[PDB]
Amino acid sequence: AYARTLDRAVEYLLSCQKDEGYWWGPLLSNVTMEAEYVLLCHILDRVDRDRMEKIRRYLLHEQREDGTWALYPGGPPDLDTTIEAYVALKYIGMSRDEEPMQKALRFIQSQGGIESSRVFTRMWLALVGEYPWEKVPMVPPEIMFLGKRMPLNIYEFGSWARATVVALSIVMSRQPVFPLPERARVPELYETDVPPRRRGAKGGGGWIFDALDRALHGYQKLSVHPFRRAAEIRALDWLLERQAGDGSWGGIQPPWFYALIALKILDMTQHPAFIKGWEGLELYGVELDYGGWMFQASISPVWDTGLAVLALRAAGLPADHDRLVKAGEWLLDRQITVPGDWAVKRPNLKPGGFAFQFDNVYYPDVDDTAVVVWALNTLRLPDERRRRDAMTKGFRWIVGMQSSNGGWGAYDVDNTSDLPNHIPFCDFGEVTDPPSEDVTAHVLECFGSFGYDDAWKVIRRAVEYLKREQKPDGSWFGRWGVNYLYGTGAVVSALKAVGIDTREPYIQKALDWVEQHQNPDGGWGEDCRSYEDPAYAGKGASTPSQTAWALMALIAGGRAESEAARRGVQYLVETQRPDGGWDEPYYTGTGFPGDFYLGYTMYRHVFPTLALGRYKQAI
Amino acid sequence: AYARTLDRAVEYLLSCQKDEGYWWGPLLSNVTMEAEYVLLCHILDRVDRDRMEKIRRYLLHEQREDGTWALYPGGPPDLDTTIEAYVALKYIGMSRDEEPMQKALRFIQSQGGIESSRVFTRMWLALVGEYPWEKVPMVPPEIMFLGKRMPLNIYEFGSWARATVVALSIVMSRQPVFPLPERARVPELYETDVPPRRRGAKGGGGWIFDALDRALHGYQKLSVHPFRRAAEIRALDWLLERQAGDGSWGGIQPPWFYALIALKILDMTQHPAFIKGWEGLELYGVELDYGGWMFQASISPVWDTGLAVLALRAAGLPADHDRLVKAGEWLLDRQITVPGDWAVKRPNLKPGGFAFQFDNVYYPDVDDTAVVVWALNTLRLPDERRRRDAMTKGFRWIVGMQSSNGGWGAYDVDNTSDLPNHIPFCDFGEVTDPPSEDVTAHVLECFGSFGYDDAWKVIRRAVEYLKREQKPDGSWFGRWGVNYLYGTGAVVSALKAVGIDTREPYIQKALDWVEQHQNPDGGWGEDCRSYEDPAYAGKGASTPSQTAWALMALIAGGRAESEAARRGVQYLVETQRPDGGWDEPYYTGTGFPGDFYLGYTMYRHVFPTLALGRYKQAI
Ligand SMILES: C=CCN(C)CCCCCCOc1ccc(C(=O)c2ccc(Br)cc2)c(F)c1
Ligand SMILES: C=CCN(C)CCCCCCOc1ccc(C(=O)c2ccc(Br)cc2)c(F)c1
Ligand SMILES: CCCCCCCCOCCOCCOCCOCCO
Ligand SMILES: CCCCCCCCOCCOCCOCCOCCO
Repeated sequence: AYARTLDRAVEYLLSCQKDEGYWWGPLLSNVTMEAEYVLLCHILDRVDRDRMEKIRRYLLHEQREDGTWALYPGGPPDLDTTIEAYVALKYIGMSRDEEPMQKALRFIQSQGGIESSRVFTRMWLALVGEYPWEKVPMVPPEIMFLGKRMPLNIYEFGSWARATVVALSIVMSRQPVFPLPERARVPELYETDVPPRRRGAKGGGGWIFDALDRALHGYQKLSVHPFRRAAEIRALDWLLERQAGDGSWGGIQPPWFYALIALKILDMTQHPAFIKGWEGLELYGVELDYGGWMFQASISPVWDTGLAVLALRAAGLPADHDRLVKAGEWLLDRQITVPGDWAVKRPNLKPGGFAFQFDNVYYPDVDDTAVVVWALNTLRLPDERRRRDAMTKGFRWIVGMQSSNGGWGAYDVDNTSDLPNHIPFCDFGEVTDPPSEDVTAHVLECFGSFGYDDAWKVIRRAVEYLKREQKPDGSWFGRWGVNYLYGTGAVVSALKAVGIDTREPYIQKALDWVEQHQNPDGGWGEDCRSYEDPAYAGKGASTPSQTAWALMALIAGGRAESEAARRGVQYLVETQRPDGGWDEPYYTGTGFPGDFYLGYTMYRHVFPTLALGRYKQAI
Repeated sequence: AYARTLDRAVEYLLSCQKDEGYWWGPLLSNVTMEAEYVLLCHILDRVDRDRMEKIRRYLLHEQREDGTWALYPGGPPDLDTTIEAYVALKYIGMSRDEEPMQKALRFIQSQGGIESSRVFTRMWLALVGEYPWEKVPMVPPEIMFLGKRMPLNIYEFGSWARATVVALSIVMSRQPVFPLPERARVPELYETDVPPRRRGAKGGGGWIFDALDRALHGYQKLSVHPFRRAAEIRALDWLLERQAGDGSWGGIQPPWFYALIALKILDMTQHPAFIKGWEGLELYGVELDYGGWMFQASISPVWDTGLAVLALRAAGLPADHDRLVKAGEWLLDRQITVPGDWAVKRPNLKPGGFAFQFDNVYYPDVDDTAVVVWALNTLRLPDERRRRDAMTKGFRWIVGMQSSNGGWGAYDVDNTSDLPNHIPFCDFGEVTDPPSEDVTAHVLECFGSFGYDDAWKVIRRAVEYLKREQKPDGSWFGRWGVNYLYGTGAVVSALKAVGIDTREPYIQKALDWVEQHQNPDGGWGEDCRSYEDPAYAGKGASTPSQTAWALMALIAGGRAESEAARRGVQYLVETQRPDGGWDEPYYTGTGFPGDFYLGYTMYRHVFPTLALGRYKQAI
């Protein structure tokens, strides 16, 4: 039955594999990457008329009928995203008259205007002179002086937040202004009567910070700020020490962009670091077939290659398949062997993790390290010395990274401080990196491959953590993937692998939940709204990936030979394309709950395969 | 008569001009650059059989009958240069047996062996494990803590010294060892009965540092060195901050190589600085036509382009010559507009100097700045705006560099501390950058063209400086060019340009000295020995450059219509090659009096033209 689905899915995946032997699907986010790029180019005085044209095509193409832009496809209009897209276009050429510019302008107005957008948006606008700097939460160079164990030192923030904060402290330190030509000034972003509805600090504002901010803004005004020259040079130095191999910082868009702005502020355009940073940008860009161009928020090669392998194996290919080997060898050269920023909490831990992207040695993550190691543990390579070797370093590093509660975070250990969540500046997404159910589940499944189990103290501490986190309805939240369908699938699949008894009550209470959310069309789906309003948990249009996820939670808990189970397999079988692929016009990836969503291009192909591979196993 | 000669020299130079519009002659030094590269490659584990071949044919081709290598051509065998070339070869393939390995080994031994070589040589050997680290002068990371105004802080050393010291402090901090395979171990460098005759610190040993070093080597042995981790990172960051545009450090070989070694030590072979630093190396290499390969100690494009222009103008071509304009435009894009290290003594000085090489913004020198500005002054470029403007910026940067005595140094102001000259480590060449007669003369000659006479207090302070420095026999020492013939030509040619009276006594006492040293063959020549033993001042085989120098001192002081004057012009007119060029198998350039000599390829072509250009003027 489904067997021709598996055969077609396989050959397809294999067609996607690059030569070097890895898979790499583009990462989808939202138009702010491109809009901010347009502005970075203006700031760095490096505008390419031809590029802008491809950009403008994309920006419009992405705009909706109502004239707004959202975070995920089919999502509510977003103010920040639309403001930034609006200014981006008006600068590229569009006149505030044109139908498209018209619609958006009226939406931005209906919302209270520029005064209702996040810090980043008002800050970007501050940079081109269309918004007062005095009204932007202040982050000072001096933060560089807080020691390792101090409230708010840069190591209390999550990896991604950290590097951005440092880059910005230099920029906010000088509060520079790169004027836009009159042609693109956007005063009209203020023309509204609607009351400005401002978003506050992610975790609630303490009148303390509010005051501290006001304090910092006045201080900024003095004629002399002692040791500030130093604070800066401490930041710049922190920056130059980490710049990734591809010229980026952390392999993510934000700190990368800010770090480049920062060197321009510091008159260092002709310094190796600035040059590598500038030209490394091109690797993240993507030429869209319909004429546009988009910039990736980050890149997922290692991650794609990792899942790719596991799916093709669970799906059937021999552990020594000449094509799967190209991948194994490739993954081995990827392992990171030097102290990262994680070393600050675990100095006697031996380097051995992996990154999400190509070259990013200072920021390996537990999620990637686990999937890559586990994946290797399923292949038979030529240099069995290295495979054995690599797997252990990664493994010992994963265990070394386990946080206090028994679960794993993404980049750091016990990055659970609650302090950063209240600063005025922090009003967008997560800012700390605490342990999550999904990353933890992926670790356990990994250990479980090697056979470790409920008997080992490390694994019990974890399962205790998962048991305590389980939601009332027996579902598990999905931190890096949308959402409860993602998390529950991950946990139940893991708990099954670490020997736990699939019959337990809390486990059953979970599968019931999964069978209970199947759409009429057989498959499962969960809309990104499930982070905002609970009435959406497990509800949403069916997707090949989210179906595949619910399928694993069932196949894992024994219910493989079920109705909902066989009904779901039908969905994947029916909806597959003639080439073996799958379509998925929705986002199933999560950047930050409620604020940033991602589209993982390979999920639609890999997971359906991995689920079908495991179904063909239960038989 | 001479006109056909000049006419040909002019067209020859014009044929050497690269496309972009600049001239660039290879810089010749000695085989240590290549021998050290071979070792750098071993250390960094990046050996290319094919290069080692070219490097071997080259080292061999440079060895002499007696089986030794010298600093300059026709110079006395050099122990350091030979030891290093010996080890280089033995590593590439040569067996201690073969004729070359034999003759050199004998020389080496007859000198006391490895124990008689400079610090660098014993240090390089220490790095591959053929010499104890404990016996090498120690320079610690901690030197990084001495403040701006403290005995021995890194800013008391000259630009070139400084960067090397920083790079090394990190290396000496770890005292790493990269073992050579048994095949190349060189124990035989110790097998000698001759008493090891060690060279001491440049200015002299103080029993203090002699103690303090033992001090350090002792502290080096402890189990704990507080704040050293941070002393190191200071040196690391210091380096990351100043890395040149081409990935080098200071555009010179020493700090560049040591900085790379230092990064490797710190597992930073995955970092942007090191990558760019490593691939930058190819630009300095040179493919030799006989199948050899040599690495330049530094590169002189700006410098060549500068004189090139001045010679072609003094010779005749229109100040608006479409060919010189390509050069003018090029030189304008070269001007450095950011605070260098010189800013540490002159914070309110506006950047406007130029560098010796292509991209080296942190280290512009007065010599280049002066020649480039002046040469531009003799042109008419299509952008009288930028031309007028740069000259002014550079002018001021020159003016603001004028040291305490009125005379300029190369890279820094009053870099006259006498302290560094006594450290055990400093036993090779200069280590500070005090003002010299030649740089000062080139500055004066620059102002001169604008129209600035002896009225201006600026000028006078300088001329006072020169007058006081003049040697007993009316000659002027040559710091960056060999030697008294160089200096004296520079001075007298300058004093003439700043309005001074060519008839004065001290001036005449100079020209007489010129006339008095003319070699019978009509020209002038000065051997590099004139730095070691006074007998050679103004003595040595006649060269096209040195002749042209003595010719300017004469044309300047009125004696253009003289015997020695027309006799010298005869020499150039004749010795000139059929293509228009000139040959010059000797070095006329000075790296460090007595220790490091350079061969400026373009000197043989540019100066004879410039001297003939000025003779065709006095008529
Ligand atoms: C799925 C499994 C693999 N997993 C371990 C890696 C995937 C997560 C990393 C990719 C996301 O990268 C980011 C991250 C953030 C941002 C911010 O906007 C941000 C927001 C706030 C701040 Br403060 C700074 C930047 C961004 F733009 C991109
Ligand atoms: C005439 C034109 C203008 N003039 C100012 C520029 C020409 C001089 C710069 C070119 C030479 O550069 C150097 C310099 C040094 C060294 C050292 O060996 C050295 C030895 C000891 C130490 Br401690 C450090 C480096 C070197 F190898 C090369
Ligand atoms: C430079 C001192 C050598 C000691 C290195 C151990 C550093 C441990 O890492 C601490 C955490 O900071 C993250 C470092 O990654 C940055 C690279 O810095 C370069 C060499 O340390
Ligand atoms: C990085 C803080 C910005 C203040 C720097 C201006 C300091 C003036 O220079 C002092 C002398 O140090 C030499 C600097 O050249 C090195 C580059 O460092 C990067 C930016 O200054």
